[PDB]
Amino acid sequence: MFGKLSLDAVPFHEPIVMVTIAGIILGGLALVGLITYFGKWTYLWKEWLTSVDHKRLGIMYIIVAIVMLLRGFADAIMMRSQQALASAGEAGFLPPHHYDQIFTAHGVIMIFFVAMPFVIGLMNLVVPLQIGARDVAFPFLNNLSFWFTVVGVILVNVSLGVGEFAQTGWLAYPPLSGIEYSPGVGVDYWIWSLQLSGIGTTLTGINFFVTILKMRAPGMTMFKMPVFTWASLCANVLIIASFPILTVTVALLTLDRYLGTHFFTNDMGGNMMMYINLIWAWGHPEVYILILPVFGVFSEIAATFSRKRLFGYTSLVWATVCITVLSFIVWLHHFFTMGAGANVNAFFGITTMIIAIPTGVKIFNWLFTMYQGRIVFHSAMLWTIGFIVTFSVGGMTGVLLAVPGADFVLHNSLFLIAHFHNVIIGGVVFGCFAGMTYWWPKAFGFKLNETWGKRAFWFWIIGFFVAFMPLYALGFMGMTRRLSQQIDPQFHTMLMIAASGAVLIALGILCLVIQMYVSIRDRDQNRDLTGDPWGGRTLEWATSSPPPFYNFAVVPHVHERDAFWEMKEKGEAYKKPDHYEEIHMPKNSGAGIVIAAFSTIFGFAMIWHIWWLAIVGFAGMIITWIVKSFDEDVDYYVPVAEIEKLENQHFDEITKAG
Amino acid sequence: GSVKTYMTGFILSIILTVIPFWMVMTGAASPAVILGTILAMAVVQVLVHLVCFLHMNTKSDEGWNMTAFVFTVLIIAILVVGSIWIMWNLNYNMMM
Amino acid sequence: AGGTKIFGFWIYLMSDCILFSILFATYAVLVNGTAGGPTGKDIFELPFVLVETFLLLFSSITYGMAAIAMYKNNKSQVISWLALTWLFGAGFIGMEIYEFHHLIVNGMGPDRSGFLSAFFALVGTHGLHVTSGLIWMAVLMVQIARRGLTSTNRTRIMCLSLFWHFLDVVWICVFTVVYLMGAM
Amino acid sequence: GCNSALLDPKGQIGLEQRSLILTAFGLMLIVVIPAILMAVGFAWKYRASNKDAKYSPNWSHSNKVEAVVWTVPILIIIFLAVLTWKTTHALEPSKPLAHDEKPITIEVVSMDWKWFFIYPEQGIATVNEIAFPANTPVYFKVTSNSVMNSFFIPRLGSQIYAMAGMQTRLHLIANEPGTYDGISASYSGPGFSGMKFKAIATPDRAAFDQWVAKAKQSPNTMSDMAAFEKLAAPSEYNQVEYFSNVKPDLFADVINKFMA
Ligand code: HEO
Ligand code: HEM
Ligand SMILES: [Cu+2]
Repeated sequence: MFGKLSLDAVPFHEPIVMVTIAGIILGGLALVGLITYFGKWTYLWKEWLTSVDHKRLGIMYIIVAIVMLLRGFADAIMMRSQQALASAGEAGFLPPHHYDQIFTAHGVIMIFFVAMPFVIGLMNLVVPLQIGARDVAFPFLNNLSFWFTVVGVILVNVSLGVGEFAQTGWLAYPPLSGIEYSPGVGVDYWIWSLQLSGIGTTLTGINFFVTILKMRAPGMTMFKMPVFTWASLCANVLIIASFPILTVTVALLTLDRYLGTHFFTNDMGGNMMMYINLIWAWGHPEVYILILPVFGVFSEIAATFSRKRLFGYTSLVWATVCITVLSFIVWLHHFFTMGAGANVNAFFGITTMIIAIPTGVKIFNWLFTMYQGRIVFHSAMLWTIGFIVTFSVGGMTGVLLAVPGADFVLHNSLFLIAHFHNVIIGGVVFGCFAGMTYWWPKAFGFKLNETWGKRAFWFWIIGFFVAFMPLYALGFMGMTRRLSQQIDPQFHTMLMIAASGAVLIALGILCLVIQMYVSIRDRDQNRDLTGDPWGGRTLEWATSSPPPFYNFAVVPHVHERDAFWEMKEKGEAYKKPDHYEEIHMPKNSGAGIVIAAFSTIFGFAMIWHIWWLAIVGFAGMIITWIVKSFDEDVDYYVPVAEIEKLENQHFDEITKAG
Repeated sequence: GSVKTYMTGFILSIILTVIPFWMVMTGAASPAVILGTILAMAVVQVLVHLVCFLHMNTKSDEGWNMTAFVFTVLIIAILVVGSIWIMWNLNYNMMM
Repeated sequence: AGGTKIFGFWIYLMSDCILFSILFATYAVLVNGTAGGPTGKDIFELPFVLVETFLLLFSSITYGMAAIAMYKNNKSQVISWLALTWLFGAGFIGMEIYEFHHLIVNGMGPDRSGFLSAFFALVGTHGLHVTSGLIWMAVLMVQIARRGLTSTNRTRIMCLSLFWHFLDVVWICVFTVVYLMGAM
Repeated sequence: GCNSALLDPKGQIGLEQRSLILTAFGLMLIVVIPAILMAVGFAWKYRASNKDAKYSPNWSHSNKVEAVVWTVPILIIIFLAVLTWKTTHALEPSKPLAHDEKPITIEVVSMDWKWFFIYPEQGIATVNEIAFPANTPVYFKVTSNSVMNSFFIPRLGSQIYAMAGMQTRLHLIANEPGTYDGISASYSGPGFSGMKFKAIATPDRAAFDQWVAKAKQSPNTMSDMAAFEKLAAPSEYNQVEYFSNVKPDLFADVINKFMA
């Protein structure tokens, strides 16, 4: 109502943004109408929105990541179509003013709100189950982290509705993203979205790091955990040691933009290059945060579907620890073209090359896990094989790019985009879909349709090759990134092929949606009765396919590496305990959503320079936190009756199915 | 910990704060010495604060009070030294 | 239960160590940033920094005495020591605010040079950390006065001890690097 | 692409960079190709359907296999890292080329959505075009009047950044006379697509002197900072322009605009 906000902040004239806003608002209105009609408001509030259960927060991360993937891929389609039309000597349909917004928003969404939400969803879903714990160390902290991520997502989406988004790339390099050269409010949207998302992610990292070390099942030493728990611990260590760098960097840029300081300005002795260093000091650990958990997932799948013990457990854990250690001394490999001395460039090139060895070791351990096993061609196993094949080429191109000599001409070219898209699609989203199809029974109690899954996998891999292999050739031809208008016609053909690839990936995404739909429709015929659909090695498969809000009635005792496999081999897998005991559990808290709403108001007011509203929002956040610090009734006791009833129902299911 | 260790830490902190301040305000030595000695006294005071006041011990949390702190010190020694070195090189290579 | 919360707060303090190390590196890069403006030697008053350091050290010692009294299962002693610690912290924040006001009024604000911007950023970050500690002490004292020394209260006191001693260590590093070394 | 800009370069630096790319490609192939081949081989040969395939559900560790897995990557990284050190120390843009002919100094100021070039020795100025005789070293001193940009001629060789108030050095030599495309490799804003220029490697010196004389005939002059700022106005898809008279120290003044 005050500040820069006015009737001119909404783009009336531009049709594309208005039809996008109409689509989003009608979708929201239809969802609200359906929820009201079914009267599930109370159930959603008391079971999902205020849930402190790790499984619910994991599923809700998966939902957020899936719904944001649609917006990301829509931006990808729009960019590819614009490039294809511009290559044919046409004006196209996307002015630079819109193309810059589109690619910046696409990058930010697909990095911060598609990959991290899905990966952290998988962690919340399985990590507490695998270690044999009932919940996480800080449940309310997990809920608050979820709501902070949702606040970031809301700010990014509402950026389209009112005002504009950043036009400075997904990392907002200082001189362009400065107050002098970017007078718009888009950079403020970027700043506050990433700040609040970073706060959420830091809290998540601390929570998981404490949970893994402190709340392990008795008799399970560090070198007896499942490999996914190792990868998650490494990723959380990276989050804790990295995200402060992003927080400080964005805080310095917003100080420059608001109070008119000279941290990164080109004048009054500001050092602009500093920002780049800092952001990349945070930038390169981030990608390992995306790639470490998915490795674990594949390891788990390699264990489950090869029907044999995983190869080189010690080698795998030492390789992931080596990756975690080396992922802090390699960031300069992002700007060899900045003009640093031969010594610094050579050193950073060599150290970036060194980290390749552990990844190769992990790939070879997976290959020898498939060596003399019985391989079942399930959806997850197809995802794993596709991941290995794609990620090998991705890593090859990466180590080629890590050489400063090659980097001097392949930097910011479509070769670099081919690299990072190649490795992301190969590892991150492949592991995401593999985990989603692999852990679906543990989240809902029924299996996914295999035919649609296989179709989606084939479409994804074929489309990815067709869309990104021409980008290698284009990068070789000298075509640079972020080109919108009057593209050299010599780059037309390859881009057209890329466009074909894009629509192929589209079909894959459509296939995925259809799969979920049919998986929901035919749930009554594909139920997971025994709780062990694929004979998984880890403890997570010991529980019923719908896990109780308490993960285990009795905390399991572990003596070996693969706990559940050893329990099945010994013949003691489903034994009725003599007696059940009252279980201490944490209560559902509603303060997370209140703090999230106050943070949303504060961020929005900061973006539009509504000072009083920002003060009100910040005061609301602090007051809600202080008030929730008072009450002591935060935990309750689950009685013996309910635990006995659920355990008897599960054992009856086991007996009838068995 | 006891009152005795806190009082000892307090006395050592008073000494390690007074000496550098008095040395700098008077220019009692060569600038190289006035830098090296104050950095040494600063790190000694940091260790005294960690031991006496923060009860920095190995046994607590089955050895994750040592490991976490040493790991973060290694990360700081990487990040700060790396940034300083990179910017020194990047500033030396753009002079006219 | 207290163990997990204390370990979590320790990991958060390690994250905050990384946060402050980034600001230290930024200041070290932009230490000579100032162009046609005040330098370290021109504006840094060493007596003021010495008084600030002694008052924050007094705050740390008083809070330590509060922790010992809490181990002694006494409420009044803990309340008195917490009040003295909060008074010392308030004095320190007062001096920092006075220094910032004096710098801004004299046309030497964070918008004048890179060096001044970095100095303001680092000392301001420490200031907001100390004022967060002060608000935490206020809420903790008002909780103790109405709840007594419970397990949750003991856990919160241990976490605030870790936070306050960490802030004192950070201030030691700050006055060593920024104030004392600059005025050399 | 066989006839690509990088795989068929015309400059020397391009030639060593292409050789380095091919050597690196060859070294990484020896490990990558077996990984994919073994992936497909183990997927097919050891499927659940096969009965004759040897089943080992307990073989989970092997010292020989682990040693073989660890060794080959280490050796490949050692060889390619030695090559990386040698090439990086031998392909620094901030390093004068070894050649008999004296280098020609070109100053590259990067205005918003256009390219500005100054020949101080020849005392001329150009917008979106350069020229230099073939088989002659060219010494680029690159700076940005504004937001970061990236000077890049794909066929000739290595790229560099242009940043405000900072001079960055680059060296390029053309082995074959002709016209080469030059772009910006750093997104500077809406007009970033606009940034495009042509490098003309003349067959002989005489053609270069003729081009310099033609530029000298331009009615427009760049003698004062006011004219420089008038040209520095935000404009998009700027045409090739010439300026006869240039201030002796214009690059220095452009850098000192930011007091650095
Ligand atoms: C999934 C995400 C992710 C991950 C994990 C990686 C990890 C790697 N990245 Fe890609 N990166 C990813 C996505 C990106 N990287 C980037 C930046 C980037 C840059 C700097 C950009 C530039 O110079 O212009 C280089 C050189 C590479 C190469 C590599 C290398 C060598 C690794 C290594 O850490 C791992 C590589 C994997 C290997 C090596 C496995 C293959 C090996 C096999 C079986 C063993 C064979 C043995 C040998 C080859 C010796 N990354 C950017 C920034 C984009 C931007 O600028 O905005 C993104 C998004
Ligand atoms: C699903 C298929 C995908 C397609 C077709 C796609 C397509 C594109 C395209 C065309 C660009 C612009 C490249 C250019 O400048 O010419 C781009 C940029 C980018 N994409 Fe994607 N993308 C996809 C998935 C992803 C995913 C999953 C992520 C993140 C994990 C991602 C992260 C990025 C980033 C960081 C950029 C750079 C943004 C910038 O330059 O500022 N992409 N993508
Ligand atoms: Cu990188």
